[PDB]
Amino acid sequence: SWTWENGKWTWK
Repeated sequence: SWTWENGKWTWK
């Protein structure tokens, strides 16, 4: 899934 952080997406 994707990770939303402070207006930013992080893949993993």
